[PDB]
Amino acid sequence: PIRRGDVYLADLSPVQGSEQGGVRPVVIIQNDTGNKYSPTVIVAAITGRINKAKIPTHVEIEKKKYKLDKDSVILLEQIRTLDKKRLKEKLTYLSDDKMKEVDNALMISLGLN
Amino acid sequence: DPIRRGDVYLADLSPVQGSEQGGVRPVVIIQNDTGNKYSPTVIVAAITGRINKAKIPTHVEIEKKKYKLDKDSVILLEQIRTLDKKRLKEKLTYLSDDKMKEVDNALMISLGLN
Repeated sequence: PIRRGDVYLADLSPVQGSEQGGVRPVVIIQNDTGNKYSPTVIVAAITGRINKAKIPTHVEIEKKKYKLDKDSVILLEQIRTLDKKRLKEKLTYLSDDKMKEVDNALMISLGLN
Repeated sequence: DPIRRGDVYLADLSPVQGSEQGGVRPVVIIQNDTGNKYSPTVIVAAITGRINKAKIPTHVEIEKKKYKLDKDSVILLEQIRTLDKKRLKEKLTYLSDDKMKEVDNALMISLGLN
């Protein structure tokens, strides 16, 4: 039942250097065929806002959700493939409008167009 | 940093869990070049030797044999991650513009873009 745009709690550790660690919310960015059948998902890390700045690859989460600060930011430059066993609990999902901004930052992040 | 989108680097992807791609293996840099110049991190796709050649929309075959790269190699656009640059070991090679177009296409399939 995992779908693109869902938000899950995931354990991202261990990490190294500037990679995003901890157990934190992540947004599922993989296509839904993959989410249905594959052992793995691709996700983008979400973090609380530290020093609000205008960064092309970041997307602000606006509405406060379950286990999600209102100040939260999706980091489209912190991306990874996780075994699904890493997903802990479904927190929420993002609106179609928000997922458009996510797609746009993802395309910036990955040098697509 | 001289690191550029389309470069292939040897990188240590371990530790990993479950079906995540582990080991020290070649990876292709897929992040935009502003990030590759200035950022502490890069985004990459894992490359592996071909096990049971199959027609998988998110895989891209490397055709020409390169340094420390088998000719049978496949780029896995469903195994993607952000690595601290300290993880990159040595530059193996770079991919042609034509090959990077196939990579972009599989990447868009993989991530549900269009």
